[PDB]
Amino acid sequence: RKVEVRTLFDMVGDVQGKSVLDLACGYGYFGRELYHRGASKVVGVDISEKMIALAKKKSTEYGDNIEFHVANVSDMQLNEKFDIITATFLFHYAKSIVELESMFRSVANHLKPSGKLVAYMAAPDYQLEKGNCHNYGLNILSEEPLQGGFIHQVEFITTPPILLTFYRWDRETYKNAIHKAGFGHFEWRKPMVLECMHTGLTCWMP
Ligand SMILES: Nc1ncnc2c1ncn2[C@@H]1O[C@H](CSCC[C@H](N)C(=O)O)[C@@H](O)[C@H]1O
Repeated sequence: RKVEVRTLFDMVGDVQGKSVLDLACGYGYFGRELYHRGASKVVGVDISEKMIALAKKKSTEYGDNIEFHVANVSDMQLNEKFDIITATFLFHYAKSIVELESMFRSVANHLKPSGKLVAYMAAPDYQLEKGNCHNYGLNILSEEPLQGGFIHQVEFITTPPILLTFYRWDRETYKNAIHKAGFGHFEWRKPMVLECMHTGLTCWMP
C-alpha cells in the first residue's frame, strides 16, 4: 500500500522544523519516521501501557529524542500546541458520537493556529450490502447499525487470523465533530492508483 504511505506523508507534507504529536502512536513507528525527516520535536501518545513501554524501549534502541505519554486522547493534557497532529486509525476506537467529538476537541486544543490534523480511518461510506472486501484482505464478519454509523467486526486474512472491531462513523458525524472542535476547513483524501480502501482526513485550524 505504497500510495497509502505516500498520501499519508503527502497529507503531512514537509515536517522540517515542525513539532509533531503522534496520537495512537503504538511503539511510535510513524512519529519516529517524521523525526528522521527533520521534525523540530515529536511527542507520542497511546492509551496502552504496553505500547508506550515498547515505544520507550524502541527509542532507546534508536537513541532518538521522542517523548512518550500514556493517555486517552479524549481527556489528554500535554500543556503544549503542535504544528501537525497525526491520528492514524484512532477515530474508529471512538465508541460514541460524544467520544468522537471529545477526541476532535482534544486535537483542536493541542493545535497551533493554522496547524493541521492528518488522520486515516475505515471509509465512512462503506456499507456491507455494497460488497465484502475479501480481495482487499479484510473480511467483514458482522454489521451492527448505529445512529450515524456502523459497528463492524473485521477479520484480517492473516496467519493466525485476527478480529478487530471498527466504529465506522459516516461523513456527516465526522463533519459535525470537526465543526464543533472549531476547525476552519477539512477534506477527505482518497487516492486512485492506475494499473474497501481506508480514507485520509486533513483538518486545518483557523
Ligand atoms: N482513546 C485512545 N487514545 C489513545 N490511543 C488509543 C485510544 N484508543 C486506542 N488507542 C491506540 O490506538 C492504536 C491503534 S494501532 C496503531 C496505529 C498507528 N497510529 C499506526 O498508524 O500504525 C493502539 O495502539 C491503541 O492502543
